[PDB]
Amino acid sequence: MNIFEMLRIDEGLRLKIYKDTEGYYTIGIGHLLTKSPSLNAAKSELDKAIGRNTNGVITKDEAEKLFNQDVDAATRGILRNAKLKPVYDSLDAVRRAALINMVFQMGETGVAGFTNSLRMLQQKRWDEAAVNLAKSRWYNQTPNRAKRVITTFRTGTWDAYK
Ligand SMILES: [Cl-]
Ligand SMILES: [Cl-]
Ligand SMILES: [Cl-]
Repeated sequence: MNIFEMLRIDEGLRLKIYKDTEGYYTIGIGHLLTKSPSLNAAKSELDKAIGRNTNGVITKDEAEKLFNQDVDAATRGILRNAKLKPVYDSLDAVRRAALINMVFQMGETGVAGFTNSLRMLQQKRWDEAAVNLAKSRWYNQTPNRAKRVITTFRTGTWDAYK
C-alpha cells in the first residue's frame, strides 16, 4: 500500500463531474473543482485544469494526472506549513501517509487547526491522539473514512486498508 492506493480507496474514481460529500463539484480522484454552486463555473474550472474542452468528462489518464498533481501539492504544502512540517518530519512512513490523506481531504488550513491532535502525534501518544482526532466534525461527517485514517495513526500499519 502507499499514499496513492490509500487515497484511491478513500476517494474513488469518477470520470464525470459529481458532487462530493459536502455537495461540491469534484471530478476524478477527489479533485475539488470549485465551491461554487454553479455547474458552469465547475465545467470552466475543469477545462482550465485539463487544457481542453471537456464538456464535463475526462479520461482515466487525465484523472490520474490531476491526482498525481494533487498528491504532490498536498505533500509539498505540508512541508511549507510551519505547524505541519514538524509533525510530518517526526512520523514514520505509514503515519506520514495518514497526515497527507487528511490534508488532501480537508486542506492544510483545516488540518493545521487540529492543534491538540498534532501535538499528541508528535509526542507519539497514539491512543490519545486517536481519541482526540475523533472529537471533530471530520469524524462525525465521514466516520468510515476517518476511522480508517485514525486507525492508521494509531497502529502505524495499513491494516484498515486491508
Ligand atoms: Cl489544477
Ligand atoms: Cl528540511
Ligand atoms: Cl465515510
